[PDB]
Amino acid sequence: ALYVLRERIRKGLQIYQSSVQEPFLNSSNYAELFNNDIKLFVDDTNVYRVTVHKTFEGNVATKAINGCIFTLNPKTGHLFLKIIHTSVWAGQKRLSQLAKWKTAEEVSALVRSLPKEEQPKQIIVTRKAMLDPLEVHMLDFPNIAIRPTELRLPFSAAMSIDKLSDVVMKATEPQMVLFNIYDDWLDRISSYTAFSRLTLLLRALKTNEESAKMILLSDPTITIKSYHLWPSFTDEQWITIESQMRDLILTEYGRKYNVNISALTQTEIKDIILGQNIKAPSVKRQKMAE
Amino acid sequence: PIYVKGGVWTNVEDQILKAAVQKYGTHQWSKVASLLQKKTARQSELRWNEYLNPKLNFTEFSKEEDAQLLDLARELPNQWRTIADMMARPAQVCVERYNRLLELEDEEKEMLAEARARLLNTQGKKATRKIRERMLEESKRIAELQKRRELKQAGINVAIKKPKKKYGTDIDYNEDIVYEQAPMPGIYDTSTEDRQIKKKFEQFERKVNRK
Amino acid sequence: EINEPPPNICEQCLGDEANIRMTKIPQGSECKICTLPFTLYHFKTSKRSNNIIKTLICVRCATQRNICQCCMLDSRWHIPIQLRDHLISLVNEENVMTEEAKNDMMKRFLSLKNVKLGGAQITSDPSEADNIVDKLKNILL
Amino acid sequence: ISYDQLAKLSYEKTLRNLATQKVQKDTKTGKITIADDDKLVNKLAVSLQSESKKRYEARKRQMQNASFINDKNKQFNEKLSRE
Amino acid sequence: GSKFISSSEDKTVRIWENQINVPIKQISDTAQHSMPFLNVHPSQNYFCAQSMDNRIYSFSLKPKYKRHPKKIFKGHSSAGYGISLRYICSGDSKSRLFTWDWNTSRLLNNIKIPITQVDWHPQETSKVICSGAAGKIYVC
Amino acid sequence: SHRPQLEARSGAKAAAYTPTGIEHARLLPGHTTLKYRKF
Amino acid sequence: KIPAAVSNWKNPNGYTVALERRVGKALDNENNTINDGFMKLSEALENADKKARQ
Amino acid sequence: LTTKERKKSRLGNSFHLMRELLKMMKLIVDTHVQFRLGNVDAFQLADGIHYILNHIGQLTGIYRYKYKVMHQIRACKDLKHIIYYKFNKNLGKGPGCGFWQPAWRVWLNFLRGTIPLLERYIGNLITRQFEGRSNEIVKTTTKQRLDAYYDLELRNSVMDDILEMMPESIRQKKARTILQHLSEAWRCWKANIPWDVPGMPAPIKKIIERYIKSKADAWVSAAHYNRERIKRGAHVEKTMVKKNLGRLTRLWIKNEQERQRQIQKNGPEITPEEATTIFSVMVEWLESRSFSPIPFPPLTYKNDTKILVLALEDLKDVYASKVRLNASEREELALIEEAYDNPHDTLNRIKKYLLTQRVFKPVDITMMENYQNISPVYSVDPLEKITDAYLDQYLWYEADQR
Amino acid sequence: DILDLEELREYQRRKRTEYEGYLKRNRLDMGQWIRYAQFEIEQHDMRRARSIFERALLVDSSFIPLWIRYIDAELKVKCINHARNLMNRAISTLPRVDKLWYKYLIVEESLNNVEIVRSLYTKWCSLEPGVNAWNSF
RNA sequence: GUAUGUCUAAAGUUAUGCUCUUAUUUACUAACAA
Ligand SMILES: O=P(O)(O)O[C@H]1[C@H](OP(=O)(O)O)[C@@H](OP(=O)(O)O)[C@H](OP(=O)(O)O)[C@@H](OP(=O)(O)O)[C@H]1OP(=O)(O)O
Ligand SMILES: [Zn+2]
Ligand SMILES: [Zn+2]
Repeated sequence: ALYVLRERIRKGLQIYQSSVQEPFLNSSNYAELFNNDIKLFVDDTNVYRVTVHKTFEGNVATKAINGCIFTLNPKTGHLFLKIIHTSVWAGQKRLSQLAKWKTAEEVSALVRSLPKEEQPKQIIVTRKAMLDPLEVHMLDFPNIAIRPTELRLPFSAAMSIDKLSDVVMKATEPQMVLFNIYDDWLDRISSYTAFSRLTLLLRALKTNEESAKMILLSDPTITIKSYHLWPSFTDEQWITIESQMRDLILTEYGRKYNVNISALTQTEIKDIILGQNIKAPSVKRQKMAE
Repeated sequence: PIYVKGGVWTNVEDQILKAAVQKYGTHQWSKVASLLQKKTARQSELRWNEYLNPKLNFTEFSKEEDAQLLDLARELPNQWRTIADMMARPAQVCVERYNRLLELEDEEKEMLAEARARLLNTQGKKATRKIRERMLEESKRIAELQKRRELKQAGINVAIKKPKKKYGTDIDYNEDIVYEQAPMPGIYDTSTEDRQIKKKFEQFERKVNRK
Repeated sequence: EINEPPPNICEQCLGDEANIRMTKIPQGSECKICTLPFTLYHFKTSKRSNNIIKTLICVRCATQRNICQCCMLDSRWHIPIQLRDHLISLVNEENVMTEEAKNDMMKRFLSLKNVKLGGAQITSDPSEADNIVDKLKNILL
Repeated sequence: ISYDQLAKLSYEKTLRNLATQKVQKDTKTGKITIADDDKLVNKLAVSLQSESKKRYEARKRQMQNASFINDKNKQFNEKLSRE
Repeated sequence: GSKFISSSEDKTVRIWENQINVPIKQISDTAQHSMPFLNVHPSQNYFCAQSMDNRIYSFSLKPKYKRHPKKIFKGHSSAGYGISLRYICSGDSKSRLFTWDWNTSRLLNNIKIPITQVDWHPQETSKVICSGAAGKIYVC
Repeated sequence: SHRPQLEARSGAKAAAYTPTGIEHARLLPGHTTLKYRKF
Repeated sequence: KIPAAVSNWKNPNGYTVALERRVGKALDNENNTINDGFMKLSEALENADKKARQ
Repeated sequence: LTTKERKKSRLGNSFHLMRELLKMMKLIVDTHVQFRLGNVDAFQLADGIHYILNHIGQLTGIYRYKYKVMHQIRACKDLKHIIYYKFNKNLGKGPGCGFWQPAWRVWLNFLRGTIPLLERYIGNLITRQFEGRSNEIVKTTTKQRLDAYYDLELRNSVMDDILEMMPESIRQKKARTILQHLSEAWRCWKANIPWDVPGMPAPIKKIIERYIKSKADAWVSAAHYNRERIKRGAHVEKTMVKKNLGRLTRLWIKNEQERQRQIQKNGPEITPEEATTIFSVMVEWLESRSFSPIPFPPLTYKNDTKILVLALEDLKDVYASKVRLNASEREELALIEEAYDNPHDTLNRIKKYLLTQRVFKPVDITMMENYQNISPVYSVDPLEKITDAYLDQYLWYEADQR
Repeated sequence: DILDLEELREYQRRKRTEYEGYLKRNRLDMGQWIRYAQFEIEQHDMRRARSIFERALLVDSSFIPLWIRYIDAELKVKCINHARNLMNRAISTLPRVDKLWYKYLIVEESLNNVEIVRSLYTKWCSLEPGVNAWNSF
């Protein structure tokens, strides 16, 4: 708490020495994300979603929709997500900041609920801006380390998965409805493998939803299992699908970035995540090493 | 794309400027400039002053006028604004004459549409908002009536809610007479007339009820 | 303003004592008709009578209706104002009402006017009152 | 033409519109009951309505006759042009 | 079955998905609406609706975001109702029913006898029901 | 919209208005006594 | 009979109006008494210059 | 608090002052209670009371509401300073002095002073709570609304006069034309453009001319008064000073162009003989010097580019500091940039302009406000400005060289 | 549109509120007064119309057209004595305007109360009016 | 983000040339993201 205070004051005086003890999750340390160690992963991107509708005056009026708290565990694949009922916005105004607060609040509550063993050690956050209030609501318990990811992971597009979005719309109240973000994959292979596939999928979605869905529903014979979020494929067709997705990502890169052809290996890997930034000194480090 | 203003006066543009001038007058050059997506305020005003204003003239000079001009040149050396004034002409034209003597559409249509739209829209936001509220209010009223009428048809008589009175001494004018300033006391007798008018009134009410 | 008009209280109301001692609070209430300050007068009818009688309405209002200021009854006949207006409407005429405007601003305005209402014009001049009475009597038979 | 003349001249006119085709006082009440022909008052009422109606329709025609932007401006430029 | 529409007293119409509870589209403001009915439109693009101001509208319901009316059905002093099959037939407040060519917005004006709730016998090609006030149902 | 002054707030209404009975600052009694001339 | 006042400054209602009725004055003509002296001056200069030159 | 609620709850200087006095009282009474409630010794009480009186400022923001209480506070402070140093001659430092008398006296006299003030203030307050506030509000003139009131009075007067004049007994709507006419006239006067509307009757034109002269007189004199005031260095509104600057500028321009008119209307001030004499003198001078004149600059120069670079640099000096720039400024910058890009071409352009261009874009002006003497700031249109620069630089180089 | 009674009452109220409001700002816009009075006439409530006219009159007596309008309104409902009384009152107020007198005269003529028109004419002439009055007489 | 302004907050007043499909612009707006 006192460190937070000093850091807060320091921010107030714009003298913040950018010095961290633990390095960020860059594309190199991505491997050492998980290491027989209980973790949790957080995204606050789709907490405050809005219906843009016209008014009588003619100007835009933003209205809140139900959202989520993307709360994933890469080992078990247990995606918690407390579905944000619009009722919680109805209380207050200045909702972009309040989104962060409710997020961190909810996360904190969740952590409190779980036991000292299952209290996750290193909590990773997508939005580095949403770290700031989390630090505050994580002051309940000091052992839970925070990890500001250098590598941006696509979890805005995570909520544009069919069944997820469905469930979000369905939500009538302050409720959470957890899922296993990958089930069959765990059964077949280790968690990391599953996560790579997932990462690819979410990535593709982020580039383009229509393309993603098309890829998923290219074959209509395949069927998405009642529990599972994803369509259960055989591993070779699965492989093919993955490849296709990758091509989609690369295609997107080619379109926007205009330099997806002459990529180095590590660099290419970074590009897939879209996380390893050019200015990020971690990347320079890994590169330097090789 | 944002950029630095200038260029050349396309005839459509000129016409637009003229229209603006008619509208806003010769001293609000900012607004007129705004109306033209290409041309500046200063540019516009200059143009109006120099070329576009109808109380200038571009008719050729008579021999006497030529004499006056060249004499002025001889006497006032190249103070051409002064010279122009003396002539009663715009200066550039005068200079040119003196010299003589000595020897895309989509964009344009966009600004047009916008222009005409503006010029035919001559009210501050307060006005627009007010009329909007008026029509909305009217709509609301008719909807309310439809409910009330519907209920009447249905057999439930609902009296229309009063306007939620803004202040303690706010008036409903149907309650009782506004500020009955009575007629001047009767010299000629008025009794029969009072009766007849009363009957007419009551009859009218009856008619309305039946209507 | 100055206490120019005197209070308009009737007899029955006031009680049969040769000398009562009443008090006047000036600017002492809004009236019961026109929401308008006036000199509130009040008195116990007897010394040991528990019920005070306070002058409900203002003097202008009283004059206007041509009534008592405590009873709200006509000062002549000691009867309800509406009733007397009905009686007057019946004899000599067909229509005599005394419409009070039920809107808080307008009532004030009306009160301000120095003009008698329907029945009040009859009952003010005693001759006319008498005439009305005899006509009423005639109507009876 | 002053409102002096225009009154008398309009007076003269409505006299041509006429040219086409008892007092009892209760002095105690002051009520001067002039009992007069109820048919003639009705003939005034209808004629006076007709006169006002004729004028009302006269504007309507002149309004429907035709360098401006809105209804008012067109007329405002017409107020300038008449000079 | 999926998309779902509901106009209101504030002169606003709302395309929704079946159960999502999130407006796909709030409609424009300066109009008024009362009765929502989808034309049995061969493509099934069209969501029609009667107004307060004597004018039934039409809306391109596929996509739900589309809402530009093509041609408006004027001339039925409205306090009531309207239904389609080629033709749209709606009744008025004052007098009588109004058949209208759905293509051109003009046809016969049949007497009612008031009230107005029109409908079509859909198993047949040409038969209407009028709903008069106080036991006066007229059939065609 | 926002308009010039033509028919002033006539103190007829202010006369018929009820008194306030507030005590303003300057109506506090200043220079109670009057002067007079020789005559 | 006063003319309807129209400004070069400020339309409240935004009525467009004719350009002649907008902009006026039309009195730059003068030119005569102003010149009496200038002739003498410029002529003087010309002659002075001539004298210097020769 | 909702903004409305907040507005409602800003209790005034009466209620707050009352609270503060009660706070004061509540303190000392509470201290007495404490003393008597067995807590503190009588010496402790005395010290407590003294502390309270000497720190009324620090214990109750009385000063906040009624700041003249600073005098009282100051007096108390002074007393403390006096008392202590007669109380602590041989005795050392510390807090344990009591002796609350003179400070207490001060506070009593302050209360005496304020009892009237609070009777009035809180009187009015509770009256408002009970009786509504007076609806015969009528506002006085003040510095803030003086002008508006003036002008309304003026137009009322003018309108009256015109109605008196006008024999038809025209409607108020026909007075709107009149007053609007007047307004335009005023503006015209401000401009120094003669207000000669054709269709008027002469008498009206006369009357309006008169009334604007009156108004004009009021204006000019006011302006003059203000500028002396500003010189003095008096309390004056930032807005007011800007207004005065504006007025004085317009006044200056009017004066100036009137002088131009004067010059035109009755010839140049210079007698032609005088001019001739001057010419003779200057001619004699250069004759004595063997001063070869500066040529029209051809393509010959080795310096040309260098010269250009100076002017551009000078121009750039304006723009290096101020990052946010106007449209004109932007244009100028662009021109400069292009000139750097295309030096020879720029030079050529300049030369062409010099050979040909004898009618230029008009020069906007403003007044920078040195509060003694407002200084005119001429703003030439950027294209000509480059020409002016280059020409200037060339002239200086040639002049000094020659 | 305006079907039932109570609804009409509401309409009347709303309209009044508009009219009243507009009068409040510009106590003098006789065009607005007379328009309002026309509205009253239209509603077929005569008393209210009369009241409006009275108020209007009070606000500005000198506007003759208002007087004329009131007069003619009175005539409209064959409330002839009221018209007559009013016209007499108008005369009393503004005798030196002619159009009022002429209005009176035509009214009486149409009425065929010829004796009264003689009598009034005698009065008007007695006040040393314009030559026009004499000639018309 | 605001001033500010509307809205809701439950008890029944006694009468018989077009439709269509789309892709693109531009503008405005947007305490929504960058
Ligand atoms: O001079 P002031 O600003 O009013 O402050 C005085 C002053 O303190 P400083 O000299 O530090 O300003 C006194 O100190 P001396 O001058 O007497 O040394 C001290 O008086 P004591 O020494 O008797 O304590 C007194 O303190 P206190 O109020 O406790 O008597 C204190 O006033 P503040 O405490 O209000 O500053
Ligand atoms: Zn009594
Ligand atoms: Zn009263």
